[PDB]
Amino acid sequence: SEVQLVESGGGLVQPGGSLRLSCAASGFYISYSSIHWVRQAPGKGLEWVASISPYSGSTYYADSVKGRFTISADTSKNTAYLQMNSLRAEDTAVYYCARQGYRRRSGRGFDYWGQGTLVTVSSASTKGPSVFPLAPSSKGTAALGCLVKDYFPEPVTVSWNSGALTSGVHTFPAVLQSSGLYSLSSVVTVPSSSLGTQTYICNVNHKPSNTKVDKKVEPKSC
Amino acid sequence: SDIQMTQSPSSLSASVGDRVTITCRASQSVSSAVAWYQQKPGKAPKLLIYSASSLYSGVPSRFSGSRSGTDFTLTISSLQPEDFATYYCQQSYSFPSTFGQGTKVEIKRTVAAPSVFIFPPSDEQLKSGTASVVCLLNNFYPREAKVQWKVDNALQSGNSQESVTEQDSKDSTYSLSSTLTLSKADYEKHKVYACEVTHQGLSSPVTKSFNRGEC
RNA sequence: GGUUGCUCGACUGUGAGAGGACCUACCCACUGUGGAAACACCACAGGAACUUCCAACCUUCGGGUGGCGAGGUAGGGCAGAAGAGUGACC
Repeated sequence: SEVQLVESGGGLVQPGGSLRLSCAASGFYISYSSIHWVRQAPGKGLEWVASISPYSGSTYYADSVKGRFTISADTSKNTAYLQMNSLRAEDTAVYYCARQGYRRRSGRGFDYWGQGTLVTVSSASTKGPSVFPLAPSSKGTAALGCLVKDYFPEPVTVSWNSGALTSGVHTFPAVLQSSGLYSLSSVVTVPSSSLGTQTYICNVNHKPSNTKVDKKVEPKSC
Repeated sequence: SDIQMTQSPSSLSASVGDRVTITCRASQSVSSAVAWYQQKPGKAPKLLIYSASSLYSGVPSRFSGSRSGTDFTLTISSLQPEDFATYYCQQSYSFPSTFGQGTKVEIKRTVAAPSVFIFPPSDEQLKSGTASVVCLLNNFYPREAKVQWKVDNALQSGNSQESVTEQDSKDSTYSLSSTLTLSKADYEKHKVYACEVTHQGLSSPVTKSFNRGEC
C-alpha cells in the first residue's frame, strides 16, 4: 500500500516557546478518517495528545496540554497540524501521527503510524559531536569503533563505510553526560586479517547542528 | 473523569515458545473499545487487536485479544523471538483516550559469555585534554553483568557510565559499553587501566587491560 | 310559548388504567443501526409492556386493514355547542 504518514517540524525548542508539527498523508485522504497525535517521552510510554474528527472537525485534547495545544487539518493539503504553545520541559518526546482506521476494517484501532518527529524542549544550546576513533588490537576477530562525544541534542546517526558495512555493528544508546551533553560509541567486529587492507570509516551525522563527520578508523599506528 | 488503563506486568521475560499473557484493567466500563499494539524499540507502534478480540489484518494467529468485564488480556500462545516488544493497551471508548504503561517482553536463550575488549583513549582526544577509556562486553546473555574499572589496581567508583543494546532479535543477546572518563592529567598519572567483567557465562572474572604507552 | 326535526354558528373541547390513540405541515425533540462517521450533519428503523381507542379506511356486519414522540406552532377532522334561524306538531 501507499498509506504513509510523515511528521515534521520538531526539534530543539526553548521553554515557553512554540512549535507547529505537521503530518503529511500519502496513501489515503485524511478527510474520511479521524486523525490523532500520540507522543512518547524518551523511554517512557505512549501518551495520547489530541484528535480531530472527520466531517465535523471536532477537536479533543489530552488534559495535560489543554489550552496550550491545538489540532487542525487542511483537507486540500491532506495535512494535519498541531500548534504547541508555551511548551515546558516534559513536552520533550517523539510526537507521532496516526490514522484511526476504517471502522468496518479495524474498529477504533490506530492502523497506520508515522515514524514520529522528536521535540526537545530545553534552553541548553546545540553542540555537535567530537568524533574519536576506537582503534583495534591483537586477539580470529577483533573490534574497532568510533566515539561520538559531547553533542546535543539527540539524535546522531552512525553508519560504517557509508552504510556498506552493516553486519556486526552495535551503536550504543547515548547516555547523558553530566555536562548535559550526549556521548555514545559505535563498534563493529571484523576478522583480524582485514586490518591492513580494509578501510574502515564511520559516518556520523548530527542534523541539529548540521554536523557531518567521517572518521577513518585505522589500527594501532605503531 | 479519566478512564485509567492499568496494565501489568511492567515487564516479562520468557522462553521461546512459552505462553505470555498481558492484562489491562479499565477503571470504567469501556465496552470492547480496546486495542492492542506491538512496539519495538525506535519503531512506531503496530496494531494487533482492535475490538478487544479481533485480530487485525495480517497479524499472526498466535496473537489474540479477550474481554472479561473491564479486564482485557492479550495472549501469545507460543513466543517467537521476533515478538520481543513493549506491548500497550489503549482505550478508545471515551475522550481523552488512554494507554497502559506498557509491558516490555524479553527473549530467553542459553547462556552466552561476553566477548571483552578494552580501548585506550584516541590520540586526537588526549590533545584536547579529555581521556575516555572504553570497555566492551559483546553478544552475551543474560544481560545482568558487573563491570569494574581498576586504575593501577585501584577500584574506581562514580566515574564510569555504561549503556546497553536491546536484545538482538535474531541473536537474543546483549552488548554493553562501559566508559571510564578522566581529565588528561588524571589519565597520565597511572600506567595500568583494567576492566573487570563478571558474568554468569564466565566461570572466572575476565580482565582485559593495557598500559599507558605500549605500541 | 312549549316540544321537536332542518340549516348558518361565537366559541370550548379532544379528557391517560376505575381509561386519552383523528389528520397534515413546519420546527423542536428521545432511542438504536447505517452513511470512509465515537461528537456534529444525513438517511432509515423505533418510542417498555399489557391494555384502552377507531376520531380513519373496508365489510357479507361475523369481522378485517392500518395506526402512539403524550414536544411545541399553525391549518383542518370529529364532538359538542351560547346565539341565529327554521319548520312540523301541541
